[PDB]
Amino acid sequence: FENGLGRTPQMGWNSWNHFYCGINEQIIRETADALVNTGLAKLGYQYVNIDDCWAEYSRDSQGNFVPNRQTFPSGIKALADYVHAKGLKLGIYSDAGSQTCSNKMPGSLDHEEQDVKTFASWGVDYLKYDNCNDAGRSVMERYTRMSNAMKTYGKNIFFSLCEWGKENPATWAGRMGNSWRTTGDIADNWGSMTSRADENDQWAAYAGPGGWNDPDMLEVGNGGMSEAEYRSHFSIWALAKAPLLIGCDVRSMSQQTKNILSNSEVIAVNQDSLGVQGKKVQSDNGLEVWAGPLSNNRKAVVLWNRQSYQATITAHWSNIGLAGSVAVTARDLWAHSSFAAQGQISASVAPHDCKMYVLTPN
Ligand SMILES: OC[C@H]1O[C@@H](O)[C@H](O)[C@@H](O)[C@H]1O
Ligand SMILES: [Pt+2]
Repeated sequence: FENGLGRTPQMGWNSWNHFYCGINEQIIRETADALVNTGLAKLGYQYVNIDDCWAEYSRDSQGNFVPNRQTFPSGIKALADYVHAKGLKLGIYSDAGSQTCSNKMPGSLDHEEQDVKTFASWGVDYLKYDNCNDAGRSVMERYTRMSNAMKTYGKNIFFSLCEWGKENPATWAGRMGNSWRTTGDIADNWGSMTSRADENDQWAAYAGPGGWNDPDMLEVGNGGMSEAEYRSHFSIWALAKAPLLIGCDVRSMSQQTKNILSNSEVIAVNQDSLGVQGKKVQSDNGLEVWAGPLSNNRKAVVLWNRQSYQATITAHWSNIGLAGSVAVTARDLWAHSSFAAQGQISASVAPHDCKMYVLTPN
């Protein structure tokens, strides 16, 4: 999508993974405060995105969305002003259908232009567009309608498509938006997170500046996985140029949660100027190696132990894009230490944990 937005994957927060339909303006305002106070905003997490359940069940007499009078009494415009004053951006959610997936508010089908104009007037900076209640109309028709409305009335609004990988969006969504969900919903558990990563991985070649594969919102900090599993989750999402939308309650994070989300070296891989999605390059009995190119001839590498026991994983130069005769300085992103390497890197990796490195050629 050539709208000057999403030149790098979007970074922010989304209310769904932790709050689901139980969201309100107080939570959004406090979340904005938290992103700033915790230092996350400075690291790049700028989008404060509201998901489902923010509007009234019905539109007003003019056919416009109405912020939920119970949970968002102050309105979206006021909320956007609040967030903007904090140096952040505000995201909203709608659906390419008659109602959102929760069936608690309207969708924008046949109201695309009016809704985008409304969002723009409110100061909305991002739109996640779901796929429920399609009224028997095609994915391409419904999304094309909103794409057109956005390109004309919402030029400064990031466009996130959410149609769960139906019809292989990686092969066409880039001409319609800035990112597209490639899979069904992620859940806060190991099986879900790993399968989302695997499914998203097959579309690596289609990702690039302006159009990203979206393996869904981060579950880091929600309690369903271990610290090791979350470290791998964050590392892989970063390497895969996935959107980095925090999904936990950033107002009450543990130090462990903050440490994972706050690793600027890992974030830098996700935000790399080359904008290439890293992918799985080695997979031997659950011991995997994921890698991809970075700017200035560098490489990003993740050793991921998907087994239940401690194991040694070895990343071979030939599999990560380097000639065997290339000496480099390896940077362990989680240990925050540098060392010399050539030919390969071997390391003992903990169960479900990982090792992440950036290789800088000598
Ligand atoms: O109802 C809200 C819920 O709807 C689903 O369709 C999306 O995939 C989720 O990410 C979330 O937005
Ligand atoms: Pt299309």
